[PDB]
Amino acid sequence: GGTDPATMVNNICTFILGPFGQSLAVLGIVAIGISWMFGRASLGLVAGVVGGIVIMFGASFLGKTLTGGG
Amino acid sequence: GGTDPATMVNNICTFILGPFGQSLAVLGIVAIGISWMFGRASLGLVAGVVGGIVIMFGASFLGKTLTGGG
Amino acid sequence: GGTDPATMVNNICTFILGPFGQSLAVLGIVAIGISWMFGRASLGLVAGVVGGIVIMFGASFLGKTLTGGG
Amino acid sequence: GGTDPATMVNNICTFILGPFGQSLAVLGIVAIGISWMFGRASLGLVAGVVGGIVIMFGASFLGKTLTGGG
Amino acid sequence: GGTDPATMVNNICTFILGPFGQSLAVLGIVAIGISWMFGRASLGLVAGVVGGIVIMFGASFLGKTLTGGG
Amino acid sequence: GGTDPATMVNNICTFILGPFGQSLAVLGIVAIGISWMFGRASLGLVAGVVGGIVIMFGASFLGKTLTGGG
Amino acid sequence: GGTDPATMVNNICTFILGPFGQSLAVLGIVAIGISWMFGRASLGLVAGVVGGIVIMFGASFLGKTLTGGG
Amino acid sequence: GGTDPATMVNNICTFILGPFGQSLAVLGIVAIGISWMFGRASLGLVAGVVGGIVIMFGASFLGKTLTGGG
Amino acid sequence: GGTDPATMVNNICTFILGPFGQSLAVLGIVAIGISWMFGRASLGLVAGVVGGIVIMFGASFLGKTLTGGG
Amino acid sequence: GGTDPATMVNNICTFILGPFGQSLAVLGIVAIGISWMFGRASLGLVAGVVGGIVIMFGASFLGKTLTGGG
Amino acid sequence: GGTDPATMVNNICTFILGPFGQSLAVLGIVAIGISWMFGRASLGLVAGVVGGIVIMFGASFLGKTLTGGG
Amino acid sequence: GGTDPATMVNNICTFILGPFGQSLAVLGIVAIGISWMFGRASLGLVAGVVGGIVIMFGASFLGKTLTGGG
Amino acid sequence: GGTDPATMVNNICTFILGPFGQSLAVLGIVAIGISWMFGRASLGLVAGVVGGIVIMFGASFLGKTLTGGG
Amino acid sequence: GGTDPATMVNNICTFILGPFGQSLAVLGIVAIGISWMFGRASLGLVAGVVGGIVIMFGASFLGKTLTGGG
Amino acid sequence: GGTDPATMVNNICTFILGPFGQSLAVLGIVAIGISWMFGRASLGLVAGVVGGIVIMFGASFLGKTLTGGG
Amino acid sequence: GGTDPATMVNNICTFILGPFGQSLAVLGIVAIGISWMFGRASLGLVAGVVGGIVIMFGASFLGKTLTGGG
Amino acid sequence: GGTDPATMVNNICTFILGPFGQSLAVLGIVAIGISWMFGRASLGLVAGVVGGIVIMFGASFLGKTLTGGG
Amino acid sequence: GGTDPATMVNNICTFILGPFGQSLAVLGIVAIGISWMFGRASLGLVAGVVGGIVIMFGASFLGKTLTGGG
Amino acid sequence: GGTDPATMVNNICTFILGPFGQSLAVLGIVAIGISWMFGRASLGLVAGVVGGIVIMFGASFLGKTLTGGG
Amino acid sequence: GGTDPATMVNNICTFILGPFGQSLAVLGIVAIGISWMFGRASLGLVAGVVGGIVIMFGASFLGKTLTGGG
Ligand SMILES: CCCCC/C=C/C/C=C\CCCCCCCC(=O)O[C@H](COC(=O)CCCCCCCCCCCCCCC)COP(=O)([O-])OCC[N+](C)(C)C
Ligand SMILES: CCCCC/C=C/C/C=C\CCCCCCCC(=O)O[C@H](COC(=O)CCCCCCCCCCCCCCC)COP(=O)([O-])OCC[N+](C)(C)C
Ligand SMILES: CCCCC/C=C/C/C=C\CCCCCCCC(=O)O[C@H](COC(=O)CCCCCCCCCCCCCCC)COP(=O)([O-])OCC[N+](C)(C)C
Ligand SMILES: CCCCC/C=C/C/C=C\CCCCCCCC(=O)O[C@H](COC(=O)CCCCCCCCCCCCCCC)COP(=O)([O-])OCC[N+](C)(C)C
Ligand SMILES: CCCCC/C=C/C/C=C\CCCCCCCC(=O)O[C@H](COC(=O)CCCCCCCCCCCCCCC)COP(=O)([O-])OCC[N+](C)(C)C
Ligand SMILES: CCCCC/C=C/C/C=C\CCCCCCCC(=O)O[C@H](COC(=O)CCCCCCCCCCCCCCC)COP(=O)([O-])OCC[N+](C)(C)C
Ligand SMILES: CCCCC/C=C/C/C=C\CCCCCCCC(=O)O[C@H](COC(=O)CCCCCCCCCCCCCCC)COP(=O)([O-])OCC[N+](C)(C)C
Ligand SMILES: CCCCC/C=C/C/C=C\CCCCCCCC(=O)O[C@H](COC(=O)CCCCCCCCCCCCCCC)COP(=O)([O-])OCC[N+](C)(C)C
Ligand SMILES: CCCCC/C=C/C/C=C\CCCCCCCC(=O)O[C@H](COC(=O)CCCCCCCCCCCCCCC)COP(=O)([O-])OCC[N+](C)(C)C
Ligand SMILES: CCCCC/C=C/C/C=C\CCCCCCCC(=O)O[C@H](COC(=O)CCCCCCCCCCCCCCC)COP(=O)([O-])OCC[N+](C)(C)C
Ligand SMILES: CCCCC/C=C/C/C=C\CCCCCCCC(=O)O[C@H](COC(=O)CCCCCCCCCCCCCCC)COP(=O)([O-])OCC[N+](C)(C)C
Ligand SMILES: CCCCC/C=C/C/C=C\CCCCCCCC(=O)O[C@H](COC(=O)CCCCCCCCCCCCCCC)COP(=O)([O-])OCC[N+](C)(C)C
Repeated sequence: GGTDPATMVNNICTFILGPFGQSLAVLGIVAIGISWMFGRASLGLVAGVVGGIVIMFGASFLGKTLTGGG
Repeated sequence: GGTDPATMVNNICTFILGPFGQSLAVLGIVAIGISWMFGRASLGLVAGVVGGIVIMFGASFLGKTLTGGG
Repeated sequence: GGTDPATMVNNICTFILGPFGQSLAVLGIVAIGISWMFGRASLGLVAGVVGGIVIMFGASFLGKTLTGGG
Repeated sequence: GGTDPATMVNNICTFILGPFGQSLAVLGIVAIGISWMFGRASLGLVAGVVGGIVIMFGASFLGKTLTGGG
Repeated sequence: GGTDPATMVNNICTFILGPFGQSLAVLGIVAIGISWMFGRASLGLVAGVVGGIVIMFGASFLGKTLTGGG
Repeated sequence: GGTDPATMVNNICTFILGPFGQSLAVLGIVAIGISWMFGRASLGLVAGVVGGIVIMFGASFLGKTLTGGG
Repeated sequence: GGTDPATMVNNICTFILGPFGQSLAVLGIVAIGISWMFGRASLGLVAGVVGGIVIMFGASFLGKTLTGGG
Repeated sequence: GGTDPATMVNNICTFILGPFGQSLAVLGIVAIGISWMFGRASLGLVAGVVGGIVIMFGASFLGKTLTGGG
Repeated sequence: GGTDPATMVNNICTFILGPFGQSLAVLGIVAIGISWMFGRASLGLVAGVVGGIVIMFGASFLGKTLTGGG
Repeated sequence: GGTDPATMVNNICTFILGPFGQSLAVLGIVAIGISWMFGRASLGLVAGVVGGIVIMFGASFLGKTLTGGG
Repeated sequence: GGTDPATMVNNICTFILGPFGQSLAVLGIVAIGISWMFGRASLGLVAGVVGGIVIMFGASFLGKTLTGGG
Repeated sequence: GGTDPATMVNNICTFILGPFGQSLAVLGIVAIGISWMFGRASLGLVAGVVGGIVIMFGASFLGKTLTGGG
Repeated sequence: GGTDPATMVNNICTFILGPFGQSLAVLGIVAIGISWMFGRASLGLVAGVVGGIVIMFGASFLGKTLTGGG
Repeated sequence: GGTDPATMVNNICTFILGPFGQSLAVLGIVAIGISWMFGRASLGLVAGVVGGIVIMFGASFLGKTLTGGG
Repeated sequence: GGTDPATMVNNICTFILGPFGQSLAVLGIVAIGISWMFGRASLGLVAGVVGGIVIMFGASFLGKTLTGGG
Repeated sequence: GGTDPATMVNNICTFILGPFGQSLAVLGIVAIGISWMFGRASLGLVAGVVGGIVIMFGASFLGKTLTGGG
Repeated sequence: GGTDPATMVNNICTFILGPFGQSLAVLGIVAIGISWMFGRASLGLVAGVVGGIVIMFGASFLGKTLTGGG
Repeated sequence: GGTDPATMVNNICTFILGPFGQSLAVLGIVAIGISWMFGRASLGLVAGVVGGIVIMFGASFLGKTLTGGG
Repeated sequence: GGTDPATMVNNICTFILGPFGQSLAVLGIVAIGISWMFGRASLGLVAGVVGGIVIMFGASFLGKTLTGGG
Repeated sequence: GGTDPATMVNNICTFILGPFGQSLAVLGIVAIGISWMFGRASLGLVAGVVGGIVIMFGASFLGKTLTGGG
């Protein structure tokens, strides 16, 4: 029948971390610039968004390190 | 006839904690990065997801310790 | 003819609390880790599942204490 | 007379996991987008529907692994 | 008799993603503007609704990528 | 019988973005002036309400641009 | 049955910008004089309250200019 | 059906960084001049708003540098 | 026998939107004043109740516009 | 004898989607306004009722599209 | 049998806006004085409570103006 | 023999809406006060119980209006 | 046989509003003091409990006023 | 049964504005003297507390003037 | 059988306002001292806890005054 | 033959409200303490269980008061 | 046959309040320390868990006091 | 079973005001010295921490004086 | 069958307070250092986390002291 | 199955305090230099960030000292 479940979860990871994910990064950075004007600028806001991109992209390396193999 | 029920429940554990489970870990980590941007960053959110992977993977060791044998 | 009913109910208890039951414990723990990610983490969920294993395994001791003999 | 029952149950599996099943997948994904707007967005809702497609499609591989042969 | 079930599920997908779906998108965007006034403005609310339209429209591409064929 | 669903959703959009919507805009602006007195004046409050009117009115153009056609 | 919703929202605007609104203006000005004594006098406080009256009264003209018609 | 999700997120980026974004820049600069009068002038306020425009515009270059490709 | 069902549903609409409905409006407004004291005052609470009266009264006009005739 | 069953089911459809159905629409809208006051206002409640009228009225067009002929 | 529902809702309005309501007003004013001491004094707190009494008492006039008759 | 069925159903209505019904009203109101303490206070709970008394008492007037005669 | 139902419902009202009800009032007040310490103090909490006692005790007067007789 | 709700709310007002309220006034004044030493002395702090006593005591006169009768 | 419910609710009041309640008072005061250090000191925090003890202890007198008898 | 049915129902009441019932009370109280930890603490949970013991024990007095004799 | 039901309910109470209950207390305290880190520290959380142990252990004394004998 | 709740709350008070509390006092004083350097020195900071120790230690005397007995 | 429930709850306590718990302590301390940079430094944050480790580790001593034996 | 939970928490500590942590230190120091210009320079800001690095790095030594072993 259909492909094994191991392949499908790989397709989601490839799609998320592909061209779609890269265009999500620029949208998050834009929200920082829009928020600093018409509001208040702080180090906590910029650190949170940039930290999110670091965790999101390259999450495969984080998963391998935490699990210990793969 | 079919194999004994003790073997079948072992197959589920091997499948869950195999390559399928490892690709589930990276999807959970990705959701952390996506959530920190376009939202709010907190220590509770990251601790819950990372704690979930610790409980999920290596649950055999937790079961043996709690039961006391095996 | 067949064995007395007292022996048969002992066989069910031995089978449930044998290797089959131990592999059921690790499946319950896995469901905790899967649920904490892709969702919400709470103390009620972990307490209920761990409390279930405590009641399930060693139910013979609970039955003897409640009845008062055996 | 008619074909053996082993063949008929194969026809149902082929029909479900054929073009009919693929068009069911896109309807489930559409319900996610419709639900996020005019309502609330959560990780539990998207995880449940996507997890359903993973279980539904490729269920033959899950059945073979659980049974242990085929 | 009637048409095969594969055709009917295609008609639902075409109707949902046709002119009816496009007019649903503008209603979701209107609810964002109405909610920001007479209330509170946040990045989470706008991200959820816009993310919903992305998932809803073009769900056929998401289904093909996840399944792996079609 | 009744008109097709494509027409009904158009009637809601016309009614919302008609004379009713224009009188909603002046009510949102009034709430800014009432809030600045008997309280605190900030750039975040005025930006949120004015941004809401921009998103609400002309949401058809935003929907067409995001979808890519219509 | 009842009057159309377009008429009701007009009644709120007329009531707010009528005699009730004019007596709200004098209360806001009084709070400036009370605050300057028993406290500190600054240009920011007076500018915010007077700016609020300018936005509140005549909000119909601001709405027409922003929307572009009416 | 509809276009792939990779195209839609590109349309948002083009719209934000297009003529709409440029007119947002002049509104942020105007708020600096309005704030310096009827208030206090400081280097922190001007630096925050100008820094916001730098982050907002050209966020694609920042995303490419951080990710490392594209 | 009895009157046709078309007449009965008209009687309910006339009764609801008659003197009984008008006295329901003043009770809803009273709950706003009682809630602002002994609690917290917000724009969301007042907007929801006033919006409810607008939808409730004059619902015949909303029904005619949505349906497209009558 | 009596008329053919094809005619009777047409009479039910005409009666439901006639003047009786139109007066049912205004009763559903009234319940929205009554519910927003003396309670909580949400986008899910209004979307469900308005979506119901869209499905109910013009169900003939939905049936023709799904079936594929008529 | 009992009196018509139009009379009962009038009795609630008379009771609320009678001697019971007047003694509720003095309790709300007392909470302002108690809160200013043992705490912080602000214009927002006093404006909210006094605004609540204005909305609560005389809600009949507000209902008549909004509805447009009675 | 016995009295006609029209008389018996009148006796039930008189008994329910007599002294027995009035003492039922005070029991329903008491449950509101008991529930607000040792729990949570909300407008939905009080509105439901008070609305129930309005429907219960004076149901004869509601029946006459709906039927259209009597 | 037994007493009429009108007498029994009077006995419940007398018992609830007797010495038993008065001792319930002091328990509700105690919960306010216990909650303010080891937690947060707010005007909403005290108003809800005190309002509950007002509704509970003297509910006979509220029932008579609403019904209009007795 | 119990006394009417109009009497109970009078008892709260008498208790608050009785000997209990007078001893609350001296505690508020003491906090001014304690705060001026071991800290900073300002006209805003003393004005707020003394203004609170003026609003708290004699709130009945303020309520009568605002309402317009009683 | 058992004692009347009037006696049981008296036992709870005696137990709460007995030696157990007095030792609860000292625990609440301790939390004030622990909170002032390792944090911030304010008049609102101390007033809330001390006010809680006043309401908790001697709640019988408050209940008698509010009810009007006992 | 056997004893009259009036005696048997007395034996059940004596047994339930005897030593067996008293040991049931302590089990209900234990469930409160177990539930507050590993979960959430609320006033509704404790009030329900304690209210249950009040109704259960001393139900003879409640039955006599309601019936009016015995 | 078996022992009387009065003895069995005593065995449950002894088992719960024995060594098993004492080890449950330390698990509840551990959850406080784990929750304060990787999250937020508050007085409500610690008070609820410690209050639970007080109610759980020594529930026999609470049952005797409430019942009035034993 | 376990000890009465009056004893347990005494154990907490003894533990807090024992050797553990004395070592908490020196940690609070250390934070004053660390804060004066690498920062600003003020009389408000030292007064708050020293006042906290006075309230914390000897809280039993404060509780006895406030309650009036023990 | 399985071991008694008293042994299992001991295994959880040993595992939590073993090498796993010690490595949890260093993760909590790391979060303090990460939070002070890219944000704000305060005494409340460090006190809460360090206080959590004190409660978590050595919870057996706290349980013994509170219970009074073991 | 997977590795024991003791190993996974070690991997997180090694990763955080590895090359990733060292590059986090230089980013925190950069924020000090950027903040001193375009703003105000103070000893509190530099002390907080440098103190954060001291706590973050070498947190294993702090954990061992506090716990007392390992
Ligand atoms: C599986 C391996 C995963 C590895 C994850 C590695 C993370 C290291 C990353 C990045 C550096 C920058 C990113 C965050 C910076 C936050 C600054 C900030 O400021 O936010 C902090 C949040 O504190 C953090 O989150 C810092 C914690 C970083 C990770 C903690 C240690 C590693 C994970 C251990 C947790 C549980 C272990 C599992 C147990 C079995 C709050 O401050 P705020 O004012 O912004 O609050 C915003 C609230 N409003 C909007 C209302 C103002
Ligand atoms: C069979 C052996 C099983 C062993 C399990 C071992 C677990 C130790 C693990 C990990 C460290 C990090 C993982 C969780 C961190 C939570 C932080 C947080 O923050 O979440 C806490 C939850 O509190 C916890 O869960 C911490 C408890 C950890 C385990 C408790 C003791 C061991 C189990 C005893 C229970 C019953 C015993 C059986 C009785 C017979 C809530 O805070 P929140 O703001 O996130 O709420 C989120 C809610 N929103 C989204 C609305 C904001
Ligand atoms: C489908 C196409 C849709 C296009 C939408 C275009 C929007 C651009 C518009 C406008 C300029 C002004 C309007 C908002 C200004 C906010 C200033 C402020 O201050 O609010 C900010 C909120 O941050 C924003 O929302 C700015 C974000 C603007 C849009 C973000 C990028 C575009 C959308 C991407 C999101 C997801 C993409 C989809 C992923 C597949 C918070 O600050 P606050 O202090 O007011 O917090 C108030 C809280 N209290 C009341 C407690 C203090
Ligand atoms: C709706 C119509 C309202 C009409 C209001 C008319 C006002 C004219 C009045 C009075 C003459 C004396 C009263 C103030 C004298 C201040 C002297 C002083 O010295 O204070 C000045 C404050 O500057 C002023 O406020 C003067 C401005 C007067 C009004 C400005 C123009 C009219 C309003 C335009 C604002 C926005 C327009 C709306 C935009 C749409 C600061 O100096 P300082 O050393 O005392 O700072 C004290 C700080 N420590 C304590 C730390 C040392
Ligand atoms: C049916 C006819 C009804 C007519 C109602 C007329 C109202 C005019 C009244 C009064 C003047 C003073 C009373 C409120 C003053 C607020 C000041 C304040 O400060 O509160 C503002 C709230 O903003 C307001 O509510 C002002 C809005 C006034 C009415 C708005 C326009 C009329 C209604 C349109 C809404 C929807 C229309 C229907 C659509 C179909 C927030 O500031 P905060 O710092 O206190 O936040 C407190 C939060 N903490 C405690 C955490 C700090
Ligand atoms: C058949 C024709 C029907 C026409 C209906 C027309 C409605 C326009 C009306 C009014 C202006 C003011 C009334 C609501 C203001 C809400 C402000 C607020 O604040 O509430 C918003 C709710 O968002 C809204 O509902 C705004 C949406 C307005 C209508 C949306 C577009 C039209 C209908 C499309 C839906 C589906 C289409 C059918 C698909 C086939 C939430 O914010 P919250 O903080 O109050 O949450 C309260 C929660 N707590 C209590 C916990 C804090
Ligand atoms: C129903 C009838 C009610 C009648 C109420 C009558 C009030 C007149 C009373 C008193 C004279 C002294 C008492 C307050 C003095 C404040 C000085 C101060 O300094 O505080 C001012 C607050 O501004 C005021 O509140 C003055 C306003 C006085 C009343 C306003 C006009 C009457 C009410 C209209 C409001 C809405 C109308 C209803 C709309 C339908 C702030 O300055 P701050 O530095 O202390 O800020 C402290 C903040 N930290 C601690 C961080 C530094
Ligand atoms: C048959 C005659 C019955 C007469 C009943 C008379 C009642 C007047 C009484 C009392 C003054 C104080 C008592 C409540 C104060 C609430 C303050 C508060 O704060 O609670 C408000 C609730 O809003 C109210 O309930 C005020 C409404 C008062 C009555 C409304 C008008 C009369 C009844 C009309 C309803 C339907 C009519 C029938 C239609 C046919 C919510 O705010 P919260 O933050 O506490 O939410 C707590 C939620 N957490 C815990 C999560 C934070
Ligand atoms: C049950 C019996 C309890 C007895 C309690 C006895 C207390 C007397 C004690 C001590 C002398 C020194 C300790 C505090 C010194 C504060 C100096 C300071 O400066 O702090 C004051 C705070 O004002 C106080 O708290 C002084 C009040 C002292 C007690 C008040 C009267 C007794 C209690 C009555 C309250 C309610 C009664 C119950 C009603 C039924 C604020 O100034 P700040 O610049 O530090 O603000 C810091 C804010 N930042 C960090 C942003 C700069
Ligand atoms: C049969 C005899 C039984 C005797 C029971 C004796 C109890 C006294 C005990 C202890 C002191 C500390 C323990 C609880 C402290 C709560 C603090 C807190 O904070 O929790 C309060 C809960 O309010 C309480 O439960 C205090 C009530 C204490 C007992 C009430 C009076 C006695 C019983 C009368 C009830 C019915 C009588 C029967 C009628 C016939 C809520 O606040 P939260 O922010 O934590 O909400 C948490 C919600 N989240 C997680 C979302 C933030
Ligand atoms: C488990 C073992 C852990 C050991 C931790 C050891 C820490 C010693 C370290 C370092 C020297 C420099 C680092 C901080 C310097 C702060 C200077 C500053 O200025 O900040 C101080 C903060 O006061 C501190 O935090 C100093 C306290 C240092 C530790 C306290 C004693 C040890 C821990 C005891 C706490 C609880 C014990 C557990 C109870 C069971 C505030 O002043 P600010 O103007 O910057 O406020 C900034 C606010 N704005 C941005 C608005 C202006
Ligand atoms: C990780 C290694 C980091 C190494 C950092 C090395 C720094 C040495 C650098 C530079 C020489 C010139 C740069 C600053 C000159 C300030 C002159 C001035 O005047 O400003 C001083 C500020 O006092 C300083 O900041 C001097 C301190 C320099 C460093 C302190 C010792 C090293 C770090 C120890 C701190 C905590 C240790 C960690 C604990 C575990 C204030 O005076 P102001 O009138 O300008 O106030 C301006 C206010 N208005 C605008 C209102 C007038």
